[PDB]
Amino acid sequence: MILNSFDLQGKVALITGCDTGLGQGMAIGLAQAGCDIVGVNIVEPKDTIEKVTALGRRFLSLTADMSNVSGHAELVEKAVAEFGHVDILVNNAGIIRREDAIEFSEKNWDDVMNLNIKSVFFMSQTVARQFIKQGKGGKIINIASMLSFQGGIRVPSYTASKSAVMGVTRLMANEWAKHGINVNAIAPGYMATNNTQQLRADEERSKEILDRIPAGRWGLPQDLMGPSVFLASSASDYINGYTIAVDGGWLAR
Amino acid sequence: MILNSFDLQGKVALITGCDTGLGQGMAIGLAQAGCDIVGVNIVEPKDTIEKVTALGRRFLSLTADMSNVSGHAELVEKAVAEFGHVDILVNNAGIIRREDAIEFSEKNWDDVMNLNIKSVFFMSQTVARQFIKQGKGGKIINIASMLSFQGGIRVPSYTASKSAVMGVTRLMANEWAKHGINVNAIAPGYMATNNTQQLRADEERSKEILDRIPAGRWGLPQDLMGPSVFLASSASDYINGYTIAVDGGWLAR
Amino acid sequence: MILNSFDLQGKVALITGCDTGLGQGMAIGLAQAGCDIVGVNIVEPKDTIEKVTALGRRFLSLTADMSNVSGHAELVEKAVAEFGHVDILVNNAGIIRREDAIEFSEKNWDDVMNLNIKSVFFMSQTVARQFIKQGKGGKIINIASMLSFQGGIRVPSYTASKSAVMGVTRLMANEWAKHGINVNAIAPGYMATNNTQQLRADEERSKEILDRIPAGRWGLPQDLMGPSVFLASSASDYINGYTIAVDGGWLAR
Amino acid sequence: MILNSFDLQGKVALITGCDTGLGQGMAIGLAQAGCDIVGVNIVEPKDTIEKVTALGRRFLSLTADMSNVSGHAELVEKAVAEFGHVDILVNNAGIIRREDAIEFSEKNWDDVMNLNIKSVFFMSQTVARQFIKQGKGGKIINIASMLSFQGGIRVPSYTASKSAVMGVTRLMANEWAKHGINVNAIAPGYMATNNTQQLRADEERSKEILDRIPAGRWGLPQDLMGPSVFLASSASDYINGYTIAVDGGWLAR
Repeated sequence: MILNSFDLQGKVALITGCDTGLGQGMAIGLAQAGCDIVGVNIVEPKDTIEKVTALGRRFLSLTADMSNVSGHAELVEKAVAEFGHVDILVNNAGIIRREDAIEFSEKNWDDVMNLNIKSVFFMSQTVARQFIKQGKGGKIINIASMLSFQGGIRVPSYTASKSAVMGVTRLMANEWAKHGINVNAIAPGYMATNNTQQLRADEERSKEILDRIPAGRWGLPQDLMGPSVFLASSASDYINGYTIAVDGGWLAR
Repeated sequence: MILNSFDLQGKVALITGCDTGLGQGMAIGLAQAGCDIVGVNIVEPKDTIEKVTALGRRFLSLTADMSNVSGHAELVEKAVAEFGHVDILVNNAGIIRREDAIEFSEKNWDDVMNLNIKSVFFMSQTVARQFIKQGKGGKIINIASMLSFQGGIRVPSYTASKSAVMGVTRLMANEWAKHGINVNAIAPGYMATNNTQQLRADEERSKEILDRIPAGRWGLPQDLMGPSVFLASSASDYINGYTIAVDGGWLAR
Repeated sequence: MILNSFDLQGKVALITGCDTGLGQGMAIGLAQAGCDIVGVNIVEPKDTIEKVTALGRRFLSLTADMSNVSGHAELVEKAVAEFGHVDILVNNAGIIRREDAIEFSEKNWDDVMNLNIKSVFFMSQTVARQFIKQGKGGKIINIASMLSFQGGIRVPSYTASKSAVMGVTRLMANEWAKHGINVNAIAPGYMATNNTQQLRADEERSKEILDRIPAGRWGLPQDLMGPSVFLASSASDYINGYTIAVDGGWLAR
Repeated sequence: MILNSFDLQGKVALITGCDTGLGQGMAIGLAQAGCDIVGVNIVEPKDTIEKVTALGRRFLSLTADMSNVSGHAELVEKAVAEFGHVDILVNNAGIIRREDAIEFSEKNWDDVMNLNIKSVFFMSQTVARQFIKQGKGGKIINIASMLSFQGGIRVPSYTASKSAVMGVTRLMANEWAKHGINVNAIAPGYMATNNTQQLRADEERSKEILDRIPAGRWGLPQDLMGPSVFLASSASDYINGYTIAVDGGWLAR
């Protein structure tokens, strides 16, 4: 019965960057679907912990800098120690730096690439090793962007990193699908989170964007709950290496 | 609670081409999720009806040639009369004609285009009118192909029609998303149905294709149940105009 | 010496719809590169004839409705009787019909599809047969659109046809590369022609679109001269089945 | 007269990595079209220098590690001193590291990303600054890959970097089009160079890839001469932010 395929009871999901915004939404969604949650954040995600534990699920809160690739194994080991296994990885921890491309600093390049693509590859590798050890497959959900498809402006390292995310998602699937590992990505559209706060404070810019969203509204963290559960579940077993836009029709227009 | 967002109880899904293979799978999946089913087929979908009614769901079987666009309004009227509303359309009715491109007949062009793209647009229009009347949104799921992305050989009208499907899915979303109508597409990979019967019976070709599917297996009708329920449900509300490959990694490789 | 590769001395190019706008530009550019031209038009291309003749090149002006696929063989026969051979085809003849998708008529569907995709496939076939008879390969250049990539609004049959063009270009290359035939496409951006007459008049819409073209200007027929000569020449021999956007950065933004 | 638009007489082109294979091919093609050449290489490009000077063009041979981004400014300063201006940049310097994704080392990540994407961005930035100082626009040609579109296997940092190249090409076009700068990319297919030596030695794998190239042949450095001249010339002025596959139909199949 197909509805059972979406049920994540007994599963363990590790989500990086789930104190706020989109990551918090995905953590709560996965928990509502039955997952126990391992968070990796720079600060204790108090609100997310409250919401997850209110569902009767467990939350293991790890505090770490995801850009430090030497630390990833330890994060996964803690998760495996508590729950016995890790089944789902959501590589949501990311940053953005805005600066004219002609002036763009090496720091704004390195900081963004280090987190948005390098740490994503290496955390995926770390968790995939654990999936292979367990022998029961696994799910990796990367977070792409509209700037995986379009160039944008003033964010060269962001566009580079997010375009790279879409590419490496393909390669990871190619190599690991044979182990029952599904590596896919979600490309959120224009979502009303802290990352579009400047844009939305400008009435004229805000309307310019909104009028180009067919759905006629901004995305919210809630909009990623269903897509993330879907991609984390057996309901999407023959989807692999693919980026799904959750954009209210942005790319369609 | 997100699992409720996948639940299609109380919904009515109209699926064209559901006597066999992929269409049969999607109809059964939708029924398993709670949908009553309206079928449109050239012949009685006897097995599909048995399976749907075994779930305790209703099945209205309409017999018609989907290529006859003047007949669509009546099909939808009959669906609406029987159930009170139609909530989901799956445009699966399709054919393929194989012939060297240099020799390709006008018949093998027209027959494929009339069904695979023309009737898809006009049936979508017909149902969209009903969605707008009802005022509770709606879902359209078109069926794309790997040949929406790649050219293939000996099937010009199929490649044309399925590439067109991907495009027109975008435009339908652009115009109708404001009414809470989601128009998306599923692009199946190489699936174990009658359409690949000759390919799968040739062990050389078969192995050559399988070796380029990361999943290392053919797709099955059951692999479309989850994705179709997802795209027919509230769990995908902010996905619009988009084509999701269900291909075992084919496009990623 | 690489500049010799762009030289089309002694070539014969058949361009459909070259009385004005983009088709006129491409015909003139092909003529400047050394081509004699065969035009196929609904109205006599008087201006194009003058400009091609002024270069010292020959222009055979054929008059026909390109949607009539039964007439294609004759058109190529006429070209071969006059010039002895055909080396290059540009499938530029096309139309657009604007009407709300929910209201879209069968007429506005059929008229656009018959010309923009059906006649393109069948003319390509007809010329390909001639290329094969001659035994020295050939070039086909189809005309895609930004609406091969994006959905747009109020033009379902145009989006369908132009998306189909991009796809069928791939299949033609796959099947006919073995006959030494290159089949590629040009996707013009927003070009200043009769098509964008409404848009460019509307001052508010015009500014809104121009501000989203990185080049900051509308495209011109002149902008397709270089690209069409490139794709018609030996300088692009290892490009096949591919669509090249000539769009001032539209898709990049 | 359109053939004059391909002529690069009086132009200066800086090509990184042009001692062998594809980079050599593009340097020679640009020189054949009229360009004086500035090379940046690890080793002295003896054969390339001989071939460029034999055409009667100048070759300034600079020796540097392109990954050292602090060194870029001086490289461009020397080019500007020696020729008075730089008009064209080809970012060809790159590497590849093959290792199973599950074992992939940090070194094999960093070395590839540092050269293939980081240095490409910063060298582009460095030259763009000079294009702006000069006030006469400029051309940048980046080198993408089939692995900008597909995932491949055992080369996660290569796929990441080349996917990033395709993305950042879009952003560079968006931001720098206002300075009269075109930024585009060439995606070579499977080319017979050092980089495909092993593949082409193994006759089983060699044939099966060859069978999936519609052209029926490996690409060669000479295949990039025409497309690079085209993208370096006024003939491609309304092309910006776009990637052109030179792949014998690989992506089409």
